[PDB]
Amino acid sequence: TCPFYKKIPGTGFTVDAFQYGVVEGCTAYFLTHFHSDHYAGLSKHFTFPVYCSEITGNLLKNKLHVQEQYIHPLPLDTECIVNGVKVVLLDANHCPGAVMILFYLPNGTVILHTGDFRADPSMERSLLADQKVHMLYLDTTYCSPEYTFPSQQEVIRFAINTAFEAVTLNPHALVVCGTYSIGKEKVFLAIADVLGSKVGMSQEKYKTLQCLNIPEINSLITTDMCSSLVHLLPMMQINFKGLQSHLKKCGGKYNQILAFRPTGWTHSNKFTRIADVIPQTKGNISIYGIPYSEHSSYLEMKRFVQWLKPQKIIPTVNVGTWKSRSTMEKYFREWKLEAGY
Ligand code: NI
Repeated sequence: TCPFYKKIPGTGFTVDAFQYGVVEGCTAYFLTHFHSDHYAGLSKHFTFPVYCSEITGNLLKNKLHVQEQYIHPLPLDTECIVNGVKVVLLDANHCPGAVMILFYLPNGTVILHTGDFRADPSMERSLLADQKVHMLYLDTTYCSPEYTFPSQQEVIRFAINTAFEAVTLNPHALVVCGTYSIGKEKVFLAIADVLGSKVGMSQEKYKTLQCLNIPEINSLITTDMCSSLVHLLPMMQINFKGLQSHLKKCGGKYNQILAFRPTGWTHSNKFTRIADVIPQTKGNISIYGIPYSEHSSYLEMKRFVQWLKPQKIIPTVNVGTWKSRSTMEKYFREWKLEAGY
């Protein structure tokens, strides 16, 4: 049964609610992004209208085989009427195709559902600037002050400089980057650009990338592993055993691996600066954990919410424990007393 924080009151709508069977009263199912916890339940047998971005609708049709007649892609930054209700899709600064959804209820209430997002000051000049929001359905993944991490730009600078130094010292080093979902494509694309290489990957991953409307993508990726010195592998294989095994397969072209695991936050964030990050090493294999986040830090979250000034907040993440819920409610009240709304 569908939880309350996935239902939009005063409408026939749900958000990211595909694993509950037929939801009673739902006339349109919205999907914020193509991450498995959110699309869980969709398949070629789904027969209700799905509303989403163009990129998400490319992934539904090619990866999950949802039939075309049930996919309703909407342009971003554009007022659209869905089953009698005005909606707008906004870029969420998450993975490719990820959106926030603004719902203009027939009674005058305005609701923002962030989906998963990385808040940014650029959102203060979107179509959100133009009107009041009553209710905020908020991605609270990192809603505690211990969650700090650098900008995406600082993290990519570290990765490019690290990779370029290693391969210029040793032209026979291979770079490997872990993946298990869409998102974080800048990590492997930026490294391959500095090295003058395409990114090599499996046919299944190439297929997924080809759905993403990334400009000039045919110039940047390939399935021919032998022609590439940046390889993508499943995240599970980014360990000493999995990397040793991969280096065997390359036929003595390479004699060293430098590997990257983009994680979210890890507790080594509470002590170490990005500049000071060091790898784990075993013989000719080195593994870097790099804190590349596609969710808001605590400070970015707090800035967005204090700017928006919602009347009510509904968290969508960390809702399963009383301790989490009480922590989050305490910070919401702090923010509201400090800013004065
Ligand atoms: Ni996500």
